[PDB]
Amino acid sequence: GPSGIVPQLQNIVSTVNLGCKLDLKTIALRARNAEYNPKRFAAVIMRIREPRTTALIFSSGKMVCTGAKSEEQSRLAARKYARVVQKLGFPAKFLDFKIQNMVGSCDVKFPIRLEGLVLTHQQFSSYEPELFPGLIYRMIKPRIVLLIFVSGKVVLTGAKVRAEIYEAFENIYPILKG
Amino acid sequence: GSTTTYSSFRKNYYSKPWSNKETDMFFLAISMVGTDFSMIGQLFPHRARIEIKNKFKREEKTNGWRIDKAFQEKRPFDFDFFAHLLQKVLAEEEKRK
Amino acid sequence: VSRSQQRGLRRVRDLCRVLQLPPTFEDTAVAYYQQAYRHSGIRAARLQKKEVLVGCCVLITCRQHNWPLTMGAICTLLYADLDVFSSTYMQIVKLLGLDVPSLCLAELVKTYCSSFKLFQASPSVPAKYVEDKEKMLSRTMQLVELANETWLVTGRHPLPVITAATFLAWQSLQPADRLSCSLARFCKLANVDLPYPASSRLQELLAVLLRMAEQLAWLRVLRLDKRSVVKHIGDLLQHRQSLVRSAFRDGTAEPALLLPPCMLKSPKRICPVPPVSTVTGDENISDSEIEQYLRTPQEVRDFQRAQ
Repeated sequence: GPSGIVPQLQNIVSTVNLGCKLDLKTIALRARNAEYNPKRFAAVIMRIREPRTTALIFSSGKMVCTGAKSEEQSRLAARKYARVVQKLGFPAKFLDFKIQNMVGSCDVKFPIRLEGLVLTHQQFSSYEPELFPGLIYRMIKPRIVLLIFVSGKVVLTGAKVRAEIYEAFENIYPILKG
Repeated sequence: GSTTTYSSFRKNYYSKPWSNKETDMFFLAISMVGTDFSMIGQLFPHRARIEIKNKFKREEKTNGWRIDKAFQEKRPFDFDFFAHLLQKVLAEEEKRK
Repeated sequence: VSRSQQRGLRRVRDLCRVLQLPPTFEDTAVAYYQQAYRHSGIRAARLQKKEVLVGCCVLITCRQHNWPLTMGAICTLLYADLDVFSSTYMQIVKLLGLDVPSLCLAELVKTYCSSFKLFQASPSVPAKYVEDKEKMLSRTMQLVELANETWLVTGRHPLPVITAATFLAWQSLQPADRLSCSLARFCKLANVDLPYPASSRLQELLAVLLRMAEQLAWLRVLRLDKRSVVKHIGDLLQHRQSLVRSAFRDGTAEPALLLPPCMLKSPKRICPVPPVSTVTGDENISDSEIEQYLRTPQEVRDFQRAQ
């Protein structure tokens, strides 16, 4: 039944509303871990060491948290950025936290004939070796995008919950095997 | 002309490899500035903002312990001292190499 | 009816005529451009994207008929960078929900190798370097099939594989007089640009042919190397299917292991797994934990002075 292979989560993208307008000039100047160039990009780029993540803080009070390895780590990191903003004098709240994207990876430990997969599963496969070495597999159930490499290494992305990464990998494994 | 011309990407923009002491100096910038890469990119005259950010993201992977130490080890930010020290480090080490 | 659509459809037809494509191709490519234009995101796109789109529609048409047109050929004709072409091509394939067949290797071998100027003598092509076009194409195709069977094609740009195979076919057809000529010298006289990965494909193909040579007792005894194996390529290709199967442990009936070169690179570290952590996102956040991310009044003054 199961492959015995568990995809490892490599990246989580989450969003949260701090529920108040923010002065990014103030945040940039008074935080240590902030980067702000409004002429280049309209948001503050903030980093914390644990969980090792990056946040994009917008003047609207909305925030994007990237880089966490678990949904719990993404929430703890998002709460820490919210606490940094609060200490900077803003009445920040922690509203509508939501995981938006999850990236997983694994190795099936056998080589994959991408040129063969693009023939049997043409309607889901996009294999362009003139642009990229991996086959782009757009699974419909669950709606996950997989990057399949000749080495057997697989990248899974577009998931909202952990189970969608696992479901897509369990679906692709027999297709890749035989 | 031909209909079989080789397809290669051309928008590649070159960055010089980081000298062991140019790296030591990069970690000095995380101690003085923190993680504001544009300001650090101003401390390095021949390094762009992206070059600082990619260096940070490489060091983050391979030598995580050094990124964490340079940030926890806060240091007075002296722009002038960094400029003179960087000009000398990039000169002296290049000479000894 | 749109002025930019009429201009685009005219450009689609002009590109097909310049490429000397069969008459049925123009209509299919025009239909894709019209379909593309029904999306508001394409209608409001920059004129540069509408220029690349002309190429995407013609390339998709060629791919569906196994006409071996490369993205590099289209980029040259459209004065487009490959990454500029990549974003429009990937977008329109997703947008129109199209199944795009792969580049047809057998057809690319024929078109690309016919461009090699080695079929007539000239001041730059001496008599001993002149080869029969059909003999050359047939051996190059066999070497491309070998590279494909031994995992040298998958995920790589197909053209450098054909360059390495065409060179090896050419050398093996007259080994005594052509073994001194390098890949770079060969592409220069044939008047074909040398793709950088072609040298790597060559070395991989020679390594594969050497493993095969170990499966023939009368070749195994000659202790062949990447130079001495060239005169036996004809012999090796005569029994390529059989020799590949025998030389490699990995293969089904329905020390050497047939694997892609990126699996045998053998790095000292393979996928350093993220550490297992099951920490809840509900744990207390102390004031000291947060305060380390804040600048002191002195740090604010020292930053302000530096700005």
